[PDB]
Amino acid sequence: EVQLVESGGGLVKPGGSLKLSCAASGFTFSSYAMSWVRQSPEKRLEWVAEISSGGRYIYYSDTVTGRFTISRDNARNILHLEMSSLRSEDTAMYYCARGEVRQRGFDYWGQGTTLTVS
Amino acid sequence: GFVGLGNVWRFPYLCYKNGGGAFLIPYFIFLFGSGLPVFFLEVIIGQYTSEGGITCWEKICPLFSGIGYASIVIVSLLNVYYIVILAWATYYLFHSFQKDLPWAHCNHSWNTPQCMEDTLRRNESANFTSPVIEFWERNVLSLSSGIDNPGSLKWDLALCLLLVWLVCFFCIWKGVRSTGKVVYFTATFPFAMLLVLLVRGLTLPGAGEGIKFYLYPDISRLGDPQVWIDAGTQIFFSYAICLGAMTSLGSYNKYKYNSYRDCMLLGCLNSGTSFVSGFAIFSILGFMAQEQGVDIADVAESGPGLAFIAYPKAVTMMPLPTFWSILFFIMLLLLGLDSQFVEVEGQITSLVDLYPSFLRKGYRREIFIAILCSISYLLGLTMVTEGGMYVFQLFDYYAASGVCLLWVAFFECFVIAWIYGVNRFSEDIRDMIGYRPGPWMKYSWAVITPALCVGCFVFSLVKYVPLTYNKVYRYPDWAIGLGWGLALSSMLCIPLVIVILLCRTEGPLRVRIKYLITPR
Amino acid sequence: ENVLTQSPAIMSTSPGEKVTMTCRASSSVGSSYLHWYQQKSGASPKLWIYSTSNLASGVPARFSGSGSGTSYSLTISSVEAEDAATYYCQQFSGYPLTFGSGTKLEMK
Ligand SMILES: [Cl-]
Repeated sequence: EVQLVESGGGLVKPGGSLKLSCAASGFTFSSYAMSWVRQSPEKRLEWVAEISSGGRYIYYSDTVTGRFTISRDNARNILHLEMSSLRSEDTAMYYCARGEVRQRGFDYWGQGTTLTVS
Repeated sequence: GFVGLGNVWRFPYLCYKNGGGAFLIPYFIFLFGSGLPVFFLEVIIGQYTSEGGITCWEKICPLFSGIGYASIVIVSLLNVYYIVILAWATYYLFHSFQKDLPWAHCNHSWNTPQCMEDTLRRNESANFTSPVIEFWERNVLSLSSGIDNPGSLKWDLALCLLLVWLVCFFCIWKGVRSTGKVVYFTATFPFAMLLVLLVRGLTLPGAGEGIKFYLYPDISRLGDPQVWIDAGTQIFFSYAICLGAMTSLGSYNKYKYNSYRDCMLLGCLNSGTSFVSGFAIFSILGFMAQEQGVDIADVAESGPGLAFIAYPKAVTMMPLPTFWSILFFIMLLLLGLDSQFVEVEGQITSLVDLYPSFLRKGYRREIFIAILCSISYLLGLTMVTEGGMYVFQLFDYYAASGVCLLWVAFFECFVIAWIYGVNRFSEDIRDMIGYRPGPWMKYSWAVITPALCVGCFVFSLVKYVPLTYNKVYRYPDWAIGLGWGLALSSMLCIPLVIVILLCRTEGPLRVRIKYLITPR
Repeated sequence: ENVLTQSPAIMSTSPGEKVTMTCRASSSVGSSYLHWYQQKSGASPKLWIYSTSNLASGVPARFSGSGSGTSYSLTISSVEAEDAATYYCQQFSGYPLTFGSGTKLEMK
């Protein structure tokens, strides 16, 4: 059974850094592209970043195109999301979403970890 | 553009050469395990790397950049003998303007005293030869006794070859190709003509035995090495999928363009077209065997004249034969002219990509078209001689549809799967197509197509049988050597480039190998 | 970005009633790449309809999808109490992947 467990949720200062950690299980992590999707507190879903199956093709949203860093750990099945220059309008609810087939979408989502800006 | 002489001309005589029924089992085995995987493979390689030909194996394992040079050698030799096919079709088209077609009746100058018209042969019982074989072999071929007896350069075949090469010169870089007339013409006119010849052949009397010979296999024939390699290289021939043409096709595509459904549609349509043409021609051959009282496997040529025997013979047994002969040979010229425009455009494009600014665009590029067309003409003038069909059969078996095609397909699948990686390649495909390929494509590139190509390659050598033309003519050993030289000129483009690139790169062997198999 | 303007979020429909919701895209989606997700109250989103027509696993047959190119629609044949959630349409073809707005189905 596919289980995506997130971590690293906590309160950070503006302009700080945070390490998110989507620990996946139940499927081969090296064969599925993974994405981080955040949800604003007014309930607006926003795709943040996508990394490919081998970690070579990395895409970012226009909001976070120069200050977010998404990486995988294919040996132990953990997806990361490094952060820096974290501005005020980045408080959200961050999900890791498994989307490998572009025509199937994010078929498996993770559990909820909240990022708070104060 | 997946309809052509490789479907309506080559698959029928390769099926007839290999006993009919037993040809289809390696045909479908190579079509599913090998051919459509390599079709998707080169279309994806041409789409991923924005260029094509040689310099597309620069972001895919630069050590094995000799696959492009192998494709250039293959496309040059294919251009030569495929345009002499067009020369034969032009010779038949100019002979079609008569009311009575010359391959229909018996009283001419080229006919032997052993002639008899086809409908009269069943009344007389045995050393009696049909006028279609007689017209073919002693007016079109003007066939000699072997490749060691070239005879003389047959005139007006060289003029038909000059006509099709002038049409190629005046429509590739001195002109354009079909753009707006592709609807209702040159795209469905060959399919309409194949439909007409199919419904002619199936309604012929005695055509049930031809379909029985075409479909029901001979299991003892499957142990021949020639059947497997003929079927595999027929799949790789009609797809042109060791040629660089599909790699150049993928270069003129968008990055995130769905080229899986297009590839399987084109491949299944091409193989179905070959299957339908085989149904048509083998129904005609069953009718021919019924009429002449001879066996189905001995009624016509077991070589590349079967489309020039069975189809003209069915045109004779058709209402208003002259109109359908003119339309059929214009159809043959349209198919082969479109495919030759594609392949000569690909050869020219990849040759000026091989040497940028050594051939500047404009004045000196146009001179290069004339130079390459003249060289392919003088290499094509050894096929319009009296013993020119023997040279042609050597080319068709060896130059661009033999162990060279198996070698290039095996090396492409091996390089991708076991150096580039099926997982890395599937990541590229997922970034482009939208999904990574399934276990069929992955295990075909990893296992099935290398195993099939290597097994048929070694099986054609451990139980070696020499190449025979029309089941009776044994080739000389120098001719087998020349055909093997034609094959190895494509085959040795890969290890010579490997040795050259290892020589031109400094360091020890491991460092050179690591530098040349990591992509750029 | 390919901004997917979806139907207004606050829709209130009685149970058992055939409902529909639109998803207009600013660009043109290839209709095999637009998906629908059902996110419940306080829970994660899950894949609900993929390739604009097919049904994900665990999704009842009462859901259906239609549309192509620009306008895409999610249709429920009959609404039950387990269908009260927010639905996001999502193209997944163009590399700035965008979700739709809210479409929250509340009861009466
Ligand atoms: Cl074929």
